[PDB]
Amino acid sequence: MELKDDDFEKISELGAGVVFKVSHKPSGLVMARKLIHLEIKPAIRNQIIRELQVLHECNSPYIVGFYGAFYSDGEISICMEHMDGGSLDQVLKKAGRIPEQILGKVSIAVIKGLTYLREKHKIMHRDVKPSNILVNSRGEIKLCDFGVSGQLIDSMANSFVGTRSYMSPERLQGTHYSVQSDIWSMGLSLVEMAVGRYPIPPPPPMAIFELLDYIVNEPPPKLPSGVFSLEFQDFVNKCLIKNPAERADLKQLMVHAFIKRSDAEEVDFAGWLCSTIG
Ligand SMILES: CNS(=O)(=O)Nc1nccc(Cc2c(C)c3ccc(Oc4ncccn4)cc3oc2=O)c1F
Ligand SMILES: Nc1ncnc2c1ncn2[C@@H]1O[C@H](COP(=O)(O)OP(=O)(O)NP(=O)(O)O)[C@@H](O)[C@H]1O
Ligand SMILES: [Cl-]
Ligand SMILES: [Cl-]
Ligand SMILES: [Cl-]
Ligand SMILES: [Cl-]
Ligand SMILES: [Cl-]
Ligand SMILES: [Mg+2]
Repeated sequence: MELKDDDFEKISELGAGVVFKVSHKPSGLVMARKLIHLEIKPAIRNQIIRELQVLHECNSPYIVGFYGAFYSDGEISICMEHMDGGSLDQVLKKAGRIPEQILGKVSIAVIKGLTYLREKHKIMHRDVKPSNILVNSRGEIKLCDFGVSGQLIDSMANSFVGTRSYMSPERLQGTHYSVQSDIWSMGLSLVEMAVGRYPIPPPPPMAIFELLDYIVNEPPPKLPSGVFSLEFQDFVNKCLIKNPAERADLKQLMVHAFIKRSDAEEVDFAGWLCSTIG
């Protein structure tokens, strides 16, 4: 859309991991602006930008909108649709835990967005988790921050950073990345949002490396025994099977009992959202 740092103006801050809510003055648009700082050769930087341009060709109700990416002052700027609901990670804070009928809708949203990305663009997400699922007051649930640029992925070296990991056992044992890996993350995210806390380990903090080792060695987490329907339980369990061959695939999940039910349920998500978030 041709954006430059002069066009913009900060309204507020939305969070970091940093992202501002900005006004794009020349067009009137309100956008979310992510700044990524990288100490990198100018040459690869331009390649990231070049590669982000693919986002202009994404068009799914399950995928956050993209306005453009550019470089300025040692910052990569990625400009996006502003989601006034924030991430399910933020929502999870305010709510303590998210009800399984809401998670049913989330699951459908995620499953659809993954399948759209994989089929129309042959790309995997690579980073499915509560903070990358965004919601808004129209009740929409959308995926964000997927691995669109191979250079950006390589430059960020995300596998070793942060306190939680949603990486799969195969990948941590040298397997190529595939869709089955995003399924594990979604299952892992669903359990986190259902019980109110990152499920690894089951209930001194683990640093990233003990965590990763735990993931490849210990049995997968599961939902507690009475609070949740058996259909939800089984769904999450099919997502968290350590052997990717055995783990369910998108087609299978899409016809699972839990999803067929959830798809039928009348949930007023925007309503629940706004009387949980404000
Ligand atoms: C943790 N996973 S990893 O594979 O190790 N590291 C990475 N994983 C995923 C992804 C990335 C890199 C990456 C990021 C962070 C990104 C952020 C916003 C964005 O804009 C946007 N706009 C609208 C809708 C959806 N996105 C596009 C983006 O493209 C990318 O390739 C990893 F670096
Ligand atoms: N388009 C958006 N609209 C509204 N809020 C957003 C948007 N994008 C990101 N955010 C918020 O900004 C915060 C930080 O985003 P981010 O920079 O990707 O770190 P993170 O994904 O939350 N954790 P990490 O992936 O480890 O850096 C998140 O908690 C989001 O809720
Ligand atoms: Cl760096
Ligand atoms: Cl974290
Ligand atoms: Cl695959
Ligand atoms: Cl049941
Ligand atoms: Cl709704
Ligand atoms: Mg994110």
